[PDB]
Amino acid sequence: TFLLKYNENGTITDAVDCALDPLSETKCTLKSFTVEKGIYQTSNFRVQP
Amino acid sequence: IAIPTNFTISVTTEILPVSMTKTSVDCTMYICGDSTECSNLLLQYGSFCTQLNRALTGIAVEQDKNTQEVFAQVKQIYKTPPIKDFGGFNFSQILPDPSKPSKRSPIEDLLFNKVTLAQKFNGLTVLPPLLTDEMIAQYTSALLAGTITSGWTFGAGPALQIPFPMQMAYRFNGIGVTQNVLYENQKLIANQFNSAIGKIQDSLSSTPSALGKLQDVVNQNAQALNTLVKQLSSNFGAISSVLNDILSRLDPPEAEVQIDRLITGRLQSLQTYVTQQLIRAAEIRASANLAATKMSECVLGQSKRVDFCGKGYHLMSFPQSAPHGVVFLHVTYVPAQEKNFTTAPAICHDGKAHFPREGVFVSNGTHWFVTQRNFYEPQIITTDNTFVSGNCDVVIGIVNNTVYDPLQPELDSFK
Amino acid sequence: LTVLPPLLTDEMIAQYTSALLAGTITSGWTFGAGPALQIPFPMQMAYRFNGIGVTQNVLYENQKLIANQFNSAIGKIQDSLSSALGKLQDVVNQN
Amino acid sequence: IAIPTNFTISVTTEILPVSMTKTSVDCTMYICGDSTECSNLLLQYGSFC
Amino acid sequence: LQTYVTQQLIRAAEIRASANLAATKMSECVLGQSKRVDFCGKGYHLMSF
Amino acid sequence: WFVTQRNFYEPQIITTDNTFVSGNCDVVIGIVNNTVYDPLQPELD
Amino acid sequence: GRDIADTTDAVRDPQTLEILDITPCSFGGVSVITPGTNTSNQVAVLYQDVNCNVFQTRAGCLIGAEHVNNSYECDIPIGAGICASYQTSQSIIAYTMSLGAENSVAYSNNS
Amino acid sequence: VNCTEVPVATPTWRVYSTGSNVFQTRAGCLIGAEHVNNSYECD
Ligand SMILES: *[C@@H]1O[C@H](CO)[C@@H](O[C@@H]2O[C@H](CO)[C@@H](O)[C@H](O)[C@H]2NC(C)=O)[C@H](O)[C@H]1NC(C)=O
Ligand SMILES: *[C@@H]1O[C@H](CO)[C@@H](O[C@@H]2O[C@H](CO)[C@@H](O)[C@H](O)[C@H]2NC(C)=O)[C@H](O)[C@H]1NC(C)=O
Ligand SMILES: *[C@@H]1O[C@H](CO)[C@@H](O[C@@H]2O[C@H](CO)[C@@H](O)[C@H](O)[C@H]2NC(C)=O)[C@H](O)[C@H]1NC(C)=O
Ligand SMILES: *[C@@H]1O[C@H](CO)[C@@H](O[C@@H]2O[C@H](CO)[C@@H](O)[C@H](O)[C@H]2NC(C)=O)[C@H](O)[C@H]1NC(C)=O
Ligand SMILES: *[C@@H]1O[C@H](CO)[C@@H](O)[C@H](O)[C@H]1NC(C)=O
Ligand SMILES: *[C@@H]1O[C@H](CO)[C@@H](O)[C@H](O)[C@H]1NC(C)=O
Ligand SMILES: *[C@@H]1O[C@H](CO)[C@@H](O)[C@H](O)[C@H]1NC(C)=O
Ligand SMILES: *[C@@H]1O[C@H](CO)[C@@H](O)[C@H](O)[C@H]1NC(C)=O
Ligand SMILES: *[C@@H]1O[C@H](CO)[C@@H](O)[C@H](O)[C@H]1NC(C)=O
Ligand SMILES: *[C@@H]1O[C@H](CO)[C@@H](O)[C@H](O)[C@H]1NC(C)=O
Ligand SMILES: *[C@@H]1O[C@H](CO)[C@@H](O)[C@H](O)[C@H]1NC(C)=O
Ligand SMILES: *[C@@H]1O[C@H](CO)[C@@H](O)[C@H](O)[C@H]1NC(C)=O
Ligand SMILES: *[C@@H]1O[C@H](CO)[C@@H](O)[C@H](O)[C@H]1NC(C)=O
Ligand SMILES: *[C@@H]1O[C@H](CO)[C@@H](O)[C@H](O)[C@H]1NC(C)=O
Ligand SMILES: *[C@@H]1O[C@H](CO)[C@@H](O)[C@H](O)[C@H]1NC(C)=O
Repeated sequence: TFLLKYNENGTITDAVDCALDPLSETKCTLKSFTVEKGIYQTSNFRVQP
Repeated sequence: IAIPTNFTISVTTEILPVSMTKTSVDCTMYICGDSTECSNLLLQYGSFCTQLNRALTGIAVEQDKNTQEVFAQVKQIYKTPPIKDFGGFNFSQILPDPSKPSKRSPIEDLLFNKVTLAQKFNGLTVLPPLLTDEMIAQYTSALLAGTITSGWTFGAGPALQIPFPMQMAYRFNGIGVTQNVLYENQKLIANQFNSAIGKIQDSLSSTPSALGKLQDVVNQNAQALNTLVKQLSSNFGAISSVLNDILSRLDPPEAEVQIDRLITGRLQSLQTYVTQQLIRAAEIRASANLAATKMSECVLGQSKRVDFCGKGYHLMSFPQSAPHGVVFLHVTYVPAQEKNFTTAPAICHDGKAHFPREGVFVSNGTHWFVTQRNFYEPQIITTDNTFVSGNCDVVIGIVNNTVYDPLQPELDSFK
Repeated sequence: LTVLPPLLTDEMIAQYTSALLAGTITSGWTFGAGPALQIPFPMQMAYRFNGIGVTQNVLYENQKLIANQFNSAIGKIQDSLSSALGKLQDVVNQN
Repeated sequence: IAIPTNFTISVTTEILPVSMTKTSVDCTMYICGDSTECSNLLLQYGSFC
Repeated sequence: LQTYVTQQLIRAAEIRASANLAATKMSECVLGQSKRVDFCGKGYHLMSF
Repeated sequence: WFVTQRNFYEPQIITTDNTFVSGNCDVVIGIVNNTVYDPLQPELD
Repeated sequence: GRDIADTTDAVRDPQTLEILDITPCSFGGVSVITPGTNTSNQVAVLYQDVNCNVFQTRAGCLIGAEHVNNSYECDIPIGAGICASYQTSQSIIAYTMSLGAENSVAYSNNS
Repeated sequence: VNCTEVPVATPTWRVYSTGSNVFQTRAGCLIGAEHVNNSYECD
């Protein structure tokens, strides 16, 4: 689940991977590249059987 | 005019719920129950899950904001002096008791043990409050020690010490009772105070309903949670109420419609829960804002707002923590033993109309006196004590009398 | 659907209001803090004038005038009241 | 400095709502009244009423 | 019906705020004399009925 | 000793014009034995 | 048997006829502590209600944040009186919140 | 509802519906409560 930042020129300039690391997980959750300081809830995990 | 000859110092409790449990539920689990073949379908309903989660998280952070605003009124925490000579006033019933593992006060302990709700379910969870009960107790102890040991100054600048009998003299003077009323009855005052304070504990032990305004809140939350989880038992017109049965008995192309019915029902139930929670959180926020206003304008000072701080003239209020709420012990000076005298608006001496400086004219049948308006303390009526304005002809209800000129005897003696 | 009656009938609410009003007239502000204690009304108005920072005499010296204004004002509002109550009409209309 | 020399005691109204009509509606008989067939179906939705 | 109940909850919350304001207004203006500026009518406050 | 207004330190000699009398020196707790200057005596002298 | 809902709390094994109880296995929400992308890029994860640098708290299992002894007026809230921040010296530290500086007012009956 | 049609609404429930003591008020009729000419605080 990639989040891609398009540009006014129409050309993709950068991308973020939803599962690369928790920071990128937030960046996907907020739907914004920049994440401000604080505590962020991202997902809910269950132990696989 | 009837004016008092005595007073009683009464402390009245006021409960205020300042926060509620920080519940959160992940829409995905509650609706789909970790059935990926059902989460895929739920994904077709849009951003409902995210919206509900956002609303619940907002309420959750707002609860901690409420507690912070209500309690953390002091930039620094004060420690009451080891020696407990407060001029006869006995605060042992509100101040923290070191004789227990928890740093609570006897009133706080009784208050906390009188409110009661480990249960875990699918999706539903409760987050701990930011300020643990120990920290809320520490804030309450800080405010309480500050108000005992530094008057109202600690709330509006640096903490300026002041002997407690003098602080209560100031608080008396703040309601129109001169200072000499307190000192000349200091011991009596103290006793009443002490008695009242002790009495409050028994009142909190009188009935289980004392903490009702808090209990209700808890109950309400519990009710909502119950009726949410119980809604998982309903099937909303499908052939079964459990997604596992649906997916084990029916193939995907056919089970899709039944899962659609279940998704719609579960989503509607959770939406109703979230909306009710938003209304309830707004109500609790209003209550917590009122609690913060009371803590600021009563504990940190002395209010002229007549019934803001219980019946009587407000003197001082000590806060106490309570599970998801605060309790104020509003101390109030209440007149009593009223005696009724004849009164006049102004006296006349040599045609000059003398009006009382700040008190009021009262006659014990024979000759007049000037007494402050809230405690019968007759003083000889003198030109120093009463000012002058106009003459006889204007005021109605005037009464002839002689106002002692304090300089007459010394003038005659020395000339 | 049904509408449950209010706990306090309009008569009981009017009785409460009359009690508050007579207490204010005949005891000033004392009935709201402790036991109600009488005080002649012009003296109570002197107390209140002192409250707003105008010395006692300024009332008595022209008490008559004060009273007249009061009376007139009260009359006026009745005539002004028979013009509004939009704050309550709005509630009932919304419901 | 400008000092007052006279007064004009004024009386002003202020209307305040205090309570609204206490309405109460049966959900069971509102969704479908005196029809057991629909009441049985409505019972499926659970504790909405 | 759910819509009606939710809207009634909102409206009753508004009316409850108004009733709390009326309660404090009666306490502070009627049972006493208030120093709050525009709380009890415009001008300096004497007494409310 | 001195008399000073609260919440700002402005000492003033204790005088009959800023203190009011009461009691008999036996009921109040914690009194002190200082004196009050009387403005009338210098005028008389 | 059953719990308050239709979810099964206990079951009898049809083979050995033995009683057993069922509990949903370890689960919970996950959050992350970040001091701001425009000031750093490390982050410390927090499992809300799971049992486990690594660190355990009444608010859950916090990893990636290093415990520190002392306390400061705290930046961001974790829970249960525990906060965290990128202060102190280049990583997230989770501590127990401080309320305020101690201030013993010098009180005496004639002062 | 009026006190006339109340009974239309086991033996104890029948008794309560019928009512050895019936009182009529603005909030409809009630059974099992004795009506007095005294007056106390709201309970
Ligand atoms: C004002 O009231 C207090 C009581 O509220 C009076 O003090 C009481 O005096 C009686 C006299 O026999 C004692 O038995 C009580 O124990 C006292 N009570 C307390 C709490 O001290 C006081 O005397 C009254 N003052 C005046 C001037 O009447
Ligand atoms: C202040 O109040 C406390 C009670 O809150 C008093 O301590 C009690 O005193 C009574 C009478 O001697 C004893 O029976 C109790 O055992 C004491 N403890 C408790 C917890 O009640 C105390 O004596 C009062 N005075 C001072 C100066 O502290
Ligand atoms: C009314 O107040 C006076 C106080 O002045 C009481 O005391 C008497 O006062 C008069 C003149 O002031 C003196 O001549 C008497 O000797 C005072 N009596 C006593 C016993 O000291 C007076 O008792 C009060 N009551 C009445 C009915 O006058
Ligand atoms: C109060 O004293 C005034 C002044 O002594 C009295 O007014 C006088 O009453 C006499 C009665 O014959 C008249 O002749 C005078 O003209 C009045 N005025 C003056 C300036 O002397 C008054 O009667 C006394 N009593 C009351 C109740 O006011
Ligand atoms: C990108 O933006 C610039 C802005 O001047 C423009 O000249 C250019 O044509 C745009 N597209 C590309 C491919 O450079
Ligand atoms: C005090 O009130 C009573 C009645 O309440 C009255 O009989 C008495 O005359 C009054 N006292 C005075 C001095 O007027
Ligand atoms: C009211 O009291 C005043 C006070 O002196 C008196 O002059 C007047 O006559 C009294 N009025 C009545 C009707 O008693
Ligand atoms: C104040 O206004 C009233 C109303 O017109 C008037 O009767 C009175 O004389 C005025 N006061 C003065 C001192 O002019
Ligand atoms: C203060 O306490 C001391 C005992 O340490 C005592 O001698 C003194 O009289 C007390 N004074 C006041 C005003 O409380
Ligand atoms: C104050 O002075 C009086 C008389 O001079 C004396 O009786 C009393 O003991 C003195 N008190 C103190 C504390 O010095
Ligand atoms: C079937 O199960 C029963 C119950 O444990 C056991 O006693 C029996 O031996 C089993 N038979 C076979 C063939 O596994
Ligand atoms: C579970 O929690 C308890 C209590 O905090 C602790 O003693 C135990 O070590 C924990 N177990 C695991 C596997 O985290
Ligand atoms: C405080 O510091 C000492 C020394 O490093 C350490 O042993 C102890 O565990 C620390 N306490 C806490 C609560 O972190
Ligand atoms: C109830 O029935 C009685 C008897 O006919 C009648 O007099 C009364 O008006 C009725 N009241 C209502 C509210 O219908
Ligand atoms: C109560 O008042 C009513 C008024 O109609 C009267 O009929 C009745 O006899 C009185 N007493 C009782 C016990 O109802």
